[PDB]
Amino acid sequence: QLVPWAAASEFKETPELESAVRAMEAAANVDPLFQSALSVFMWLEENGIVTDMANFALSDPNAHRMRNFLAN
Amino acid sequence: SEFKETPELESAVRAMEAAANVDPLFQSALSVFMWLEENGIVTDMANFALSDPNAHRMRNFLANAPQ
Repeated sequence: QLVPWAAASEFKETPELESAVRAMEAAANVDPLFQSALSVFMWLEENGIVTDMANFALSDPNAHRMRNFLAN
Repeated sequence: SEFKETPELESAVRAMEAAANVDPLFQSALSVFMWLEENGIVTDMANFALSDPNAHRMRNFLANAPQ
């Protein structure tokens, strides 16, 4: 289901990537919170902000600044 | 809120960790993924993404975050 998305993504095309995306879809099927996180995960990659967000999270380890941004 | 502790979760975490060990970019994505859940902002970020589908507003926030 998500293998074509993985193959076209910026992630390095490895057998581990392909098992990961499959496994994530299966986790999302049985847990809607994991599905919400998967949706964000894909949105970060599609918009090219994976490393930008990872770098931000280092500066905001408790999500304090992000949580206030999202709340407003 | 927290991920439901299903067998699928444990399988997904281990798969993601194995993909992250091979590819630093996937490790960055995994770190963000875990950071969202640890801090309880998964649904908040998912709702924001629905309203900012091209990440334009998120890009501006990240660009203006303190150095």
